[PDB]
Amino acid sequence: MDKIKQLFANNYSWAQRMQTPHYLWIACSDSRVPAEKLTNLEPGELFVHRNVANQVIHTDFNCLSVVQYAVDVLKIEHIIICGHTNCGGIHAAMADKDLGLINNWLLHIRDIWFKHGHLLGKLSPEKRADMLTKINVAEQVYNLGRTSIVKSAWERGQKLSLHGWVYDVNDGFLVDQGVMATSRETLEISYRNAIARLSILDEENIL
Amino acid sequence: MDKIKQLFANNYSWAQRMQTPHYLWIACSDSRVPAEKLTNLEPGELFVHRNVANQVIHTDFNCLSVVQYAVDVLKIEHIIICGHTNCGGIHAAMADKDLGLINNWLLHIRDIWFKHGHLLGKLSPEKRADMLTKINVAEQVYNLGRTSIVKSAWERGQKLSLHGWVYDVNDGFLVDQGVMATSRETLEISYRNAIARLSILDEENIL
Amino acid sequence: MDKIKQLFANNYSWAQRMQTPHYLWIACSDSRVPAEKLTNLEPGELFVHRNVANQVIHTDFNCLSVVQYAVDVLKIEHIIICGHTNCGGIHAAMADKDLGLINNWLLHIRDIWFKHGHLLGKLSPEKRADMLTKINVAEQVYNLGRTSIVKSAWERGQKLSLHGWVYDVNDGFLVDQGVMATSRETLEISYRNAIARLSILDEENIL
Amino acid sequence: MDKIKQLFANNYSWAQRMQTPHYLWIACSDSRVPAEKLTNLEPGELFVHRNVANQVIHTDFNCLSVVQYAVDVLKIEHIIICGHTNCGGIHAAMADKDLGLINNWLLHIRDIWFKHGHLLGKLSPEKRADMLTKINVAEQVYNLGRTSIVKSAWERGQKLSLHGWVYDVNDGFLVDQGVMATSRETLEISYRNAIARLSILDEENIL
Ligand SMILES: [Zn+2]
Ligand SMILES: [Zn+2]
Ligand SMILES: [Zn+2]
Ligand SMILES: [Zn+2]
Repeated sequence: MDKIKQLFANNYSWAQRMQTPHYLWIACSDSRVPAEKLTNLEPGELFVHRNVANQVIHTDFNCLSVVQYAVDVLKIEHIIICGHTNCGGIHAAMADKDLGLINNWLLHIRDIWFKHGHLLGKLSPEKRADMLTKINVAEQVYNLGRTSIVKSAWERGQKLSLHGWVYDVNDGFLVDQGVMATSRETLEISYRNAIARLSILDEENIL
Repeated sequence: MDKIKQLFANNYSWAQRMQTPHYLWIACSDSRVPAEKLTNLEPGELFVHRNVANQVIHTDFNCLSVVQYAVDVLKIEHIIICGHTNCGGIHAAMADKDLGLINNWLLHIRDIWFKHGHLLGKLSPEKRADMLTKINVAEQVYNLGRTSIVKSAWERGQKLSLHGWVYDVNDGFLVDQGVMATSRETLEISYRNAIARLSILDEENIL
Repeated sequence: MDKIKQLFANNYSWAQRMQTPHYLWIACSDSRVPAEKLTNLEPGELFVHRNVANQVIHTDFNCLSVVQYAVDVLKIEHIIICGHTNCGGIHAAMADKDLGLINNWLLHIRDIWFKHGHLLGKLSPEKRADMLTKINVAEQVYNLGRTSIVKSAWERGQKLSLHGWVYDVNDGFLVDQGVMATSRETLEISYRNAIARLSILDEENIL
Repeated sequence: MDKIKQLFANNYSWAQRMQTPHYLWIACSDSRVPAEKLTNLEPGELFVHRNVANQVIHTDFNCLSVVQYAVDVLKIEHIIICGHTNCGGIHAAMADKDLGLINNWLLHIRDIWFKHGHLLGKLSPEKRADMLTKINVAEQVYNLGRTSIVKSAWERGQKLSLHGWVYDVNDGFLVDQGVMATSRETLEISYRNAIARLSILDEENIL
């Protein structure tokens, strides 16, 4: 297109005007800011997977492959799941529409919604999407830590730390959601802790 | 870690010092330069999937979901598969090692290697990885265009163009690999054309 | 070896001595008793999918493909999920052994176990596996009924009914678990009732 | 409806009237004749996976899980892929109808058809489907044998043998397609020979 031509022009102008990976970054397909811009990391530091609503699905061959490769082959010692506010995937999950094949992918998010349905049901409707985004990140870290790949790494004494962050488009800050695991025991404790802290609602948003 | 602390410091300093998507960008997990930096695109323009060796696997629920969502729901009219030189996933595919679960993901690349085994067998060993990277991009575009999602979009007269590029880390330029499809007929012609053009070897690299 | 020679001898001897399918049968790979034997149906009546612990995982391309083909192309009007007692898959899921790749598959079952943990915990330890087998079937009918494929089949007025049964290996009697949907409303209602019924315990099953 | 009542009546009547598995059986969801009937094996001998057109897709979590569980946990020493003539899945794959989601599943079969297009093209049109059914089985044994699971089972000295058969619905006789591997070398050799043999055509099959 003229859109494709413009892109080739931008690329040429950009390029003209102008190592080991240490992190696996699992982000969302509709997040606007690259991991590299958020973290100000040196190119090559980041190994990056992006899927809709930044999920670690138990049986997703794509994401699991990336994880096994990062951990077993690349020897990466930090995996970060990063969510973000105003997440179109999360809003897509919460809407009552038949969107087609994507809805099947998003049913995992809806399972998370129902798992925390008491919490999300005590909360004013217009605030739920942000809560769900945050809880999602906690649950995906929990899923990551329960994979065979990560359990096995921990069991053979490999150094591996999982992290679960969210960034707000309003200020650019990475906010730690509380689930940080270096072992299965630290995974269970920090997960429980994080859900408990998340379940403390602001009094002005309670139904 | 001190690596995680440094990252939070970089993020804070960065953030302090500091819309509709029109493209689906399918890139590789080990590529260093973000789509946004390569294309100099406005944030929100890009919807991005990253997997190892930038594949569209026939039955990958992750990637297919992203594609169905982009096309059917977001109404994106351009899907770009971008490969890159010095691709660790491609080198991982070509190596003779048991790397574990990831090897299963990379068997699709090896199927592509064998499909073009005459071409790649006429070429000096040390040049094959770059050829395979380029051929990979052509084949993934072909795979994308053969998905039910894309066929159906074309058949109901939706505007949808597929693109297959590679960027070289040495100069930052996006190089078009020749497969550009707006229909099933343009997909077959440009695919054949592109393989034929790729199969013309430099005389100094021929065995 | 001789095992295989024997196999061919058995078959040669068996063979010497001697159509629209209407049901989709989803059953477990462990299951001893074939669907035809259970139902005394004629050859060709059954279209069969077998996986470990008879799952309809939201994002499993294999099973969803079977379901979409069955519903949209074969026009099958009845889908049956069939569990069984003494299910090795269920037993595998409840053990805390590292079994490797399959553990990731069985994590969906453990999610279900946790989901119904209060109920399952108030059962006798030697009855829990069979209770989970039954709960599993109810949950998989629920999952089947929330697929985009089934939902939109119902939405466009296609006649389609979902069933979830279990047979005891000891006696071979099919027992209906109570989740039976001809639409999304009847899925909700009968799933809610099915779980509610399973939650009324018979004293001899009580811890 | 009455269909289902009848089903339960059939079963009640059938039931009233009236263990280590050693084989993994991968077969087609269409297949009319159960594995036990084909082999006259005892209940519990067979661990069974059924999918459309009996595929071992490189990245299918469902089938790979079955295989890993069978090999690593059940310690099964024989894996059998069994195709059949008049295969609806094969026929679906060869038609150029848009069938929806399942077409993506069947694209792997079309890749195989293209791979052997010269051979298949010199056959009579009414023999091609059955020829592709046989080629499919050989290719799926090949795929099975290139899985990380099988390869590393062989690498660590585990006894494991792969088989690929086809039965004609007309007569029920299992016929070995010639790919039979007890190791990666014997996979290569017997796959090369199996295809070579299938390529020697009998004149009555010639166009
Ligand atoms: Zn998002
Ligand atoms: Zn790469
Ligand atoms: Zn079972
Ligand atoms: Zn078949």
